[PDB]
Amino acid sequence: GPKFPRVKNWELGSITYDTLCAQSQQDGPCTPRRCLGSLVLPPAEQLLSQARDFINQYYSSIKRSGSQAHEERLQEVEAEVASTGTYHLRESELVFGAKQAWRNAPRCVGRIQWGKLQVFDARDCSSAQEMFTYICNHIKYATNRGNLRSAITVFPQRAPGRGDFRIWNSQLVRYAGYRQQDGSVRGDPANVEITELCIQHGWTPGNGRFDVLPLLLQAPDEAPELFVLPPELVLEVPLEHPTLEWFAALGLRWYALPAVSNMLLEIGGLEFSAAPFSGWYMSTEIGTRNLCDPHRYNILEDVAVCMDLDTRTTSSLWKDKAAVEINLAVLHSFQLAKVTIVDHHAATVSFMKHLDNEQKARGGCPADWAWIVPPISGSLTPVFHQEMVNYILSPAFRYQPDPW
Amino acid sequence: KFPRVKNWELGSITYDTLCAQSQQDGPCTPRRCLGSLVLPPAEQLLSQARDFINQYYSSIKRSGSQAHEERLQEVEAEVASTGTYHLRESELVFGAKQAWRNAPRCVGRIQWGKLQVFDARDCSSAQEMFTYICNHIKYATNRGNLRSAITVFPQRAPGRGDFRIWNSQLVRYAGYRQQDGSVRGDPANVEITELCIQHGWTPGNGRFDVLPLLLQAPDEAPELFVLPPELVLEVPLEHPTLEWFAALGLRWYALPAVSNMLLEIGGLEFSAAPFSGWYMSTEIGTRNLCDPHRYNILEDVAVCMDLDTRTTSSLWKDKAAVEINLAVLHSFQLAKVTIVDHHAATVSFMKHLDNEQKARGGCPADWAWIVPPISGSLTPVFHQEMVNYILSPAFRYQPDPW
Ligand code: HEM
Ligand code: HEM
Ligand SMILES: N=C(Nc1cccc(COC[C@@H]2C[C@H](OCc3cccc(NC(=N)c4cccs4)c3)CN2)c1)c1cccs1
Ligand SMILES: N=C(Nc1cccc(COC[C@@H]2C[C@H](OCc3cccc(NC(=N)c4cccs4)c3)CN2)c1)c1cccs1
Ligand SMILES: C[C@H](O)[C@H](O)[C@H]1CNc2nc(N)[nH]c(=O)c2N1
Ligand SMILES: C[C@H](O)[C@H](O)[C@H]1CNc2nc(N)[nH]c(=O)c2N1
Ligand SMILES: [Zn+2]
Repeated sequence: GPKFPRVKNWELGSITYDTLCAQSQQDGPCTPRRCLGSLVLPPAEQLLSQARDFINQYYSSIKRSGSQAHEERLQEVEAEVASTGTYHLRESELVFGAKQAWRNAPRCVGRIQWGKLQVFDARDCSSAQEMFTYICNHIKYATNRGNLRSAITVFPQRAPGRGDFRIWNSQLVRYAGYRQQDGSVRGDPANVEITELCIQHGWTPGNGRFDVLPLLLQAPDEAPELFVLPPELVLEVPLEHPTLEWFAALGLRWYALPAVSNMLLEIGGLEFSAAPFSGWYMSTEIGTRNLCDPHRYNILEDVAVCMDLDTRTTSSLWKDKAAVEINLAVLHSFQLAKVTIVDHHAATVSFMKHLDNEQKARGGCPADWAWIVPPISGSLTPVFHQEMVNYILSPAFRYQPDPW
Repeated sequence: KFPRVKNWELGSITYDTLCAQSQQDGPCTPRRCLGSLVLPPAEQLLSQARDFINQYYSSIKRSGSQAHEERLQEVEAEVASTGTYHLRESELVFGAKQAWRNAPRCVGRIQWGKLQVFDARDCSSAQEMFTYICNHIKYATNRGNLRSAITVFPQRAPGRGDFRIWNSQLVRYAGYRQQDGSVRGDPANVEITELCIQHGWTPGNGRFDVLPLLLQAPDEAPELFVLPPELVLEVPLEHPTLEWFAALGLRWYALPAVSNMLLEIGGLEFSAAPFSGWYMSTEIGTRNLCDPHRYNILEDVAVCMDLDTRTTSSLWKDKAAVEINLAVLHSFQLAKVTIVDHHAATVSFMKHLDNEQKARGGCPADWAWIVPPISGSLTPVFHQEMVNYILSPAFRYQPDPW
């Protein structure tokens, strides 16, 4: 056979070989001695080679590879790096790179959508106040009264000696998590640290389970500033169940727009430290992880009690039955509100289509099996039966250290 | 750098130092992770041998003793003269427990110290393999009070064929490929079914026909042996509250006994060494019954439950799966046959991880295999980082003998 990873689908019996992994310039956490794939978190001349590589990728995607426009852009990029130490992307290069970073994200099941991304160019932004305006506009555009649209807003790149643009919040929409006297948490335990930072920076805290946090925005070399989102901008969905009439009484809800704001977008060696992006939810993110993780809202026991299940024994499958109904409530409620959402069956089926598309387009697709397989009903989805090869390609979305 | 290992639910951290003991390369490199893939001289043997003998004497706290030193010399003298050696029965017993302990895909390892080892190395014919297999089954089944066991047949030797059990499990349901595309019975067993027929077996035509065994002594055609129906305990499937469920005519066997893996101890290889324990309910309820390329019963069950089958977003698949798993658990409990649910199993695996941390400084585990196939993040193992690596003694895959 070919000298490339052989990838098998065990449901269908089909085989492919990944040749794209050959284009990986960056090491992962694994070695011949041990596999670390389950771990969550495992320049000068350097810039120029990353830049040359990215420009070659751009010129391939417009089919002008080896041409005069291609050779002039390279010379232009090295001249700029030569005199300034950095360089700058053309508008169309940024748009290409941002889509390629999404397309490249091994943990993302939503990649069938990768070609459809609204790129807002905010590289002119010069204050925390203006970042706020740009973010409001992003939310308005992306939310679109419930018919959600993928979008990314790109703020100025990191630059020699000058401080970064940073959004401190991990998402544009987050519920407060208030540490209680009895050591427990009201609201979202995930958000305890950012909540306390918000208070330290002068926010007057509420005391509910679903208080929307303000934003902490940091323009270069300045302390962050606090901004409250106008509530009419933040679309939320009250949760009800289609047949269990009491589920509405629980007063649970979730926000419509997942908008990740703490990741670094790297393109051609350029680092965009503030570049929030949004799409729509897969229903298990809300119904399984957010609401049922023991370290999150942890509502499984409450719902099972309402359903009159035997919570005293594992073999009743009370957890499984409750999680299913919570997921159904999420789907039903979003549908009723006409807010875009995708169930884990439709998402994974679309992802199998994406795999095939990318096999033909590029000879493979980097994918992180543990993240792609949904957290309920894994083997009921077609991705469970699909082998996957994980590797890092650039442009990339990367984790970056918290700014405090 | 040793790997840092984090539990994301509890915020706790360990460091795996056991992986430094690994001698065998896995599928991954720095360029790319292949973790989700299902399939992969005399001084070489001598150093795996000594290393294993060192493991054994250290296990009995007798390291460096006269017994230890003279055993190293026996092994050495035997390899030098013959190019191979033989294990003492107590070493074999220790090696087989260690192979199980070391299996990264096994969620049931809290049990690893409790294994009945049948030494069948004095086996010289497929007939004799049959008798040993019958006694294993009878012992392991124990009227539903299942007991883990391994029977070890003679090791591979340079100048001859292997002893092999052709079937992948001791109990397997037939799969009959229909002229019109489909399979009757278990589609995973189409090929072994056809092999049995071709070796003279008279086939049935139901969905749950227990296959005969194809047993092979070195360099001989395999022979066919029908298991006595009374030896194969089976559990009819019914549901605690859904009465139409029993009408599905579904059933599974009590005893999961794997018979196609190679057991490697101290550089010696045992090509026939079937082993058995008990089922985790999701193996039957989720995989064997609901995989699309297995019995694929989700639609039938959803229709019986009157669910909306036209749309993914009714979560009909998730609902039928749950009830099927419940049926399995309820039916085994009612038949008084040992079974473990995925919540209990994964809780005990967390305890195992902690035991192994204290005892050995790590534990090789394969996350994709440890996390159950329904309700993943509802179990504690989902939130647990894991480090996968090959320790020896080991169970390995081997080529099919046909
Ligand atoms: C269009 C609808 C989309 C769906 C349904 C979706 C689905 C998901 C899901 C479920 C995750 C895992 C999240 C978690 O477990 O916390 C994920 C990861 C990710 N997605 Fe998407 N995605 C979508 C669009 C996007 C867009 C527009 C981008 C960026 C342009 C994006 C980039 C990412 C990245 C970078 C990750 C990985 C985050 C990490 O490693 O922590 N996706 N996607
Ligand atoms: C005592 C009760 C036991 C339980 C509940 C249990 C549970 C499991 C489960 C659920 C799997 C995954 C199986 C699959 O998806 O097909 C597995 C894998 C495995 N277990 Fe166990 N186990 C038990 C005892 C044993 C014993 C006695 C041995 C051998 C002595 C063993 C060795 C293995 C091996 C080698 C694998 C991996 C097979 C492969 O890689 O294909 N386990 N265990
Ligand atoms: N449907 C969606 N879901 C979605 C998609 C992506 C991400 C998320 C939520 O994020 C998942 C969480 C978010 C979380 O990452 C955030 C995080 C927290 C704390 C520290 C760091 N940084 C570091 N680890 C470092 C320290 C030093 C060097 S690096 C990163 C991991 N896991 C949801 C969409 C969002 C946007 C478009 S689709
Ligand atoms: N509860 C249990 N379940 C259990 C435990 C272990 C295994 C199983 C079922 O087996 C898992 C199946 C078994 C199967 O692996 C065996 C396999 C499949 C395909 C090919 C090859 N071999 C090759 N291609 C090679 C060519 C050259 C070198 S190799 C091997 C995957 N998936 C059930 C227990 C059984 C015994 C004690 S507990
Ligand atoms: C330990 C493990 O890597 C971790 O819990 C992962 C598993 N798979 C996941 N998959 C997704 N989509 N999101 C996650 O946060 C996680 N968590
Ligand atoms: C492609 C993927 O690795 C494959 O479907 C694996 C996933 N996890 C599994 N886990 C167990 N326990 N058994 C299996 O057969 C599998 N199959
Ligand atoms: Zn790996």
